[PDB]
Amino acid sequence: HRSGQGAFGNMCRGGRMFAPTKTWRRWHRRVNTTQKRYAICSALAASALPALVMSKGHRIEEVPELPLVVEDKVEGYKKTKEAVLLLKKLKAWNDIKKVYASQRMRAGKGKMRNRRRIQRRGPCVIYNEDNGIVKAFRNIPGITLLN
Amino acid sequence: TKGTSSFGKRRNKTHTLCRRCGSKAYHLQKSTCGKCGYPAKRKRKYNWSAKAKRRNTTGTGRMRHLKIVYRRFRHGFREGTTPKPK
Amino acid sequence: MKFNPFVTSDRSKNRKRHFNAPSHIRRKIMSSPLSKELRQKYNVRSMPIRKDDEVQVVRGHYKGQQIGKVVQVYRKKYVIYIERVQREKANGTTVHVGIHPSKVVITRLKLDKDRKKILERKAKSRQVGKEKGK
Amino acid sequence: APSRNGMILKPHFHKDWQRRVATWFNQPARKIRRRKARQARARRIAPRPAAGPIRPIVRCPTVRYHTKVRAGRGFSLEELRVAGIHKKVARTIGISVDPRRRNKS
Amino acid sequence: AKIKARDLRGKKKEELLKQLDDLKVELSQLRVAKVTGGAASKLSKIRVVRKSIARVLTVINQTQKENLRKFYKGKKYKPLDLRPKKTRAMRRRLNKHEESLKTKKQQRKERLYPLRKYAVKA
Amino acid sequence: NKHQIKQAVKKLYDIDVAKVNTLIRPDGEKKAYVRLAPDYDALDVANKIGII
Amino acid sequence: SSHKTFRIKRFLAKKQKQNRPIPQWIWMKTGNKIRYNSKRRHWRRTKLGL
RNA sequence: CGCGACCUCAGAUCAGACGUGGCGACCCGCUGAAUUUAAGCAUAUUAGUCAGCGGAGGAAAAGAAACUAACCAGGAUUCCCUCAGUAACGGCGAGUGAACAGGGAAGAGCCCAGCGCCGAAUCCCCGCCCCGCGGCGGGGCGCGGGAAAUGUGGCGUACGGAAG
RNA sequence: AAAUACCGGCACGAGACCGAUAGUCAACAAGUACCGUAAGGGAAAGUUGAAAAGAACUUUGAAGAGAGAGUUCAAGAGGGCG
RNA sequence: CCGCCGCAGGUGCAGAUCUUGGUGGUAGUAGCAAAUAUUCAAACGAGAACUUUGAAGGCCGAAGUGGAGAAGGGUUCCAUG
RNA sequence: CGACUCUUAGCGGUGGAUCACUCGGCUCGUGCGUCGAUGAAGAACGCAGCUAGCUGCGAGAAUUAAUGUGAAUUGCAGGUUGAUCAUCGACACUUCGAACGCACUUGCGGCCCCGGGUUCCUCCCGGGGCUACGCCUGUCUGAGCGUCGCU
Repeated sequence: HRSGQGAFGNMCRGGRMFAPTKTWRRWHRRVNTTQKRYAICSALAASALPALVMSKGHRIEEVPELPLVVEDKVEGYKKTKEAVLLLKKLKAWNDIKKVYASQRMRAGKGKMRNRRRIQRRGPCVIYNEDNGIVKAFRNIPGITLLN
Repeated sequence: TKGTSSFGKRRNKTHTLCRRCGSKAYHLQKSTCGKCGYPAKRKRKYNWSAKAKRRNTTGTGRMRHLKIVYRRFRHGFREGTTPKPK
Repeated sequence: MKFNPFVTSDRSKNRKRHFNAPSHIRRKIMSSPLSKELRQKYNVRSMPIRKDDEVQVVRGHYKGQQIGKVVQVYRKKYVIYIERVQREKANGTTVHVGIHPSKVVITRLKLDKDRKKILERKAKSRQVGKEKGK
Repeated sequence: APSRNGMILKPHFHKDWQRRVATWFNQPARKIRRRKARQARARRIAPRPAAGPIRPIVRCPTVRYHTKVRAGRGFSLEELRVAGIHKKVARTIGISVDPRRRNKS
Repeated sequence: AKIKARDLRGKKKEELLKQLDDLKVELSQLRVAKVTGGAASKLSKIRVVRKSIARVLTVINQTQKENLRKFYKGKKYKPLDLRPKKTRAMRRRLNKHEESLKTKKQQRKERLYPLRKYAVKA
Repeated sequence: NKHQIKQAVKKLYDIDVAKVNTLIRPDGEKKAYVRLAPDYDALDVANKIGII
Repeated sequence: SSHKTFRIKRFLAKKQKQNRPIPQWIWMKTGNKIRYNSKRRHWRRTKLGL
């Protein structure tokens, strides 16, 4: 069947694609350390003021304070039952229920490329010293730990 | 009289089956396999045919020894010992 | 998440491993839940399914309280055939209907010298995990 | 063909350069394997310094640099001699030794 | 009849040969019934008898070589069947004696100047 | 060989052979016509070996 | 021709044996993919090599 | 003529070992173009590159100065950063084009011949015994055989060495 | 020795990649069928249904084929059939 | 599977005697014309200008359209459906 | 009038696009880094009860022993003191191929030991083991108007 068809040239069935994609494309981008800290001090500063946080869609109309600076024995915890009960008492739970309710299926080829499900992003727990807080909090869908 | 008339006289085989490669490229007058070079000690290959090499390389046959080698490697070529009896 | 770098979460890989599993791994894949009476008795969640177990169907068209004895375990198909779960063909004769062992619950075990050692080993390793927890 | 006022360029890309492009996707795995081998050694030579032996003080040559000081290769034999260490004991108790170094000063 | 190997590994050298011959006879009788085209119960016994031949043969061979390679053990030169076949290059390497050899220069060096265990204070 | 056939049939059927004539078939398998010496009848032997 | 070698006759034997159609009990297996023998070779159409 | 010694050669299905061929992404040694660029073209460029030939290893090659420097001097090899599109080559056209210094990754050093002293103090192999070795090794035993003064081993090498 | 190189080989893990005229020539009995005296050249070709439950039986015809029944959520899914 | 805010590209076809596959008109058209020649009955059959049997009329005309081989082919040989 | 043709719409074809799927690729990274005269890679020929291809395997031939495992295999037959799977360290591994008695017909030799003809005693038959090149250490047998030695 192939005899006298048309082999190379982008237009042809078979044939290599136009400008075949290389692995020395510039994938990475480097940023100045001053700008990287300018951006982080503005990402922290916007977290404080509750008009910006509510406009992100975080459901925090029951949090007593916006900074929600919790006790230091949060870090000593060791069970997800302690971690959920803490979020219930601080009334941040209705953000986790919003993440549960967001848990849906992705649209397109992402599903066959090991990104089947999508969901929402939840409360961002910043700690000092890791004494089981990560082990306690990681099984709650939505929480990102940070140092 | 160079075409259809002159194809009537094609009744003498030049190439028979080679005894290394089994391919019908053993020239009878020359007595040399025009594929693998049979009377030559070394296998005939060239880098100008990357396709012809991958047709006849180490991963195209049975490999009845070289597959038990790969299996037997993973326990450091043990021999003589058996598993503990029942 | 899974944190082991030597276990895969790739869709295609897990699908291939499931469909190209050898018989002794298809055995384990084709485990069924034990009924609540048997769980409180033996302290075991599940068991691999066997030829002459008595079993209830839970899901699909043939569900109910009917305790049927298993009569074929088709590992190539990942299906099991039960006593009185059947279907009439055009030419009058009946055929058995393949149920996946997950949509099924063991109400009676086929107990041996070997299956009893699986039960005991499972129930034993259960409490050793339990006392590490509490 | 030149357009207007602009720098007159000579790109070194007349050879088969695409065959010999060396890409650095190794880098974070190369750093991890180095840090691995480093800690492995540091644990192996267990109470001995992690850096290894002591290097001597050495002036950089060439007027551009001779206001600086580096770590040298190893201690000269006439520095070991007047310090009173044997050249074959020095290396065994963790002192770098260079048999090539002269002492002008 | 299911003829195992555990029982065959405790019988005499003349018994196992007789058992192989009457099995070969038994197969030679079944293979006539296959060509006459009769009794499907006797087309199923062709595998059973062939594997029962393979079992009693591999028992003979294994008892013969375990006997030879024991008799040839306390001897420098043994046949190439009974010499160890690891890979070819792995047979060409030096012994655990020829590795552990070190010249009298080294043996005196590492007598005088061995490597010390030390620690620097900071 | 014909010699090995003529020894084999003699050993396997307690028989005597006039001559053996072999041809290799287009199947790639030999077929050996083993004629018996007149002390033995082919039809007498066919029954006891089990071909009829 | 009538005059043959041993190698050629073994070779032509293997090509005769290979040129049978598929069994009908293979079309009922659980991996039913093979419909018919796609490697049928007729004497007049395709000329076998040699 | 004859008979042993020695040297220079043959022949053996003699005893016991070893080499060949494959793969070839990476590595080492040779051989080695023309497309192309110079808006033509011959030197140049493509390029010590493709094709060809040989040889390997888990890496290979290199490596402990017949070095760099001209400093208040550095101190085996290899790799990265920079030196640097630089000094330099070039129908001085098109083009080509390193090194030292500096910061790190790693870091490791050694051995013969020769000169000389120790009675060849050295090595290989057969035969018997015992432990006991799926890397054929240790011990005893032999006026058992050979290698070797046309030089084996111990000491010892440019950072000095040896004897008293 | 170490630090360095690795589109071959054995084994793994991943991706802002492709989704059957794409991605390997090859998702299938692919270096297969087929072509060439030979060196060499070299394809096409994925999907019934949850489950074969793959249409007993009556009837027209020499038969392919129909007409009624029947299974199924569905044959407006009938074997190369989403 | 999609909207909004950012992000990234192998991102938009009428044409390239473009590539691959598919279908038209022409068209029920050109055609099925080299080497003398066919015919009557019967059989089998659901079905006969063409099969088979008989009878007739003919051709090849021993350098044959006859009987056997070599090379080449590789089961095309033979029986039954 | 109708036929014929044109346009549009419904249904039926022909054809297999679109959409959705994916045990396949492509790319990047990691650990390892192992062939062969003790017969490799590659070829050829065979092997299942019904078997063409694919796959697996070698006259013990879609597999034996062993170990782990614990009731299947399954298109149709047939018949727990371990069915079937995976593992694989014991045994096995036809003919070509570096390819090894000589040639590539599988054709013709030779040398020794067994067994049939016979109860080693010759031709014929069958079975077995040896019979390639280059080279290293030793051994045996020699060669030389090469250099000497002694009667």
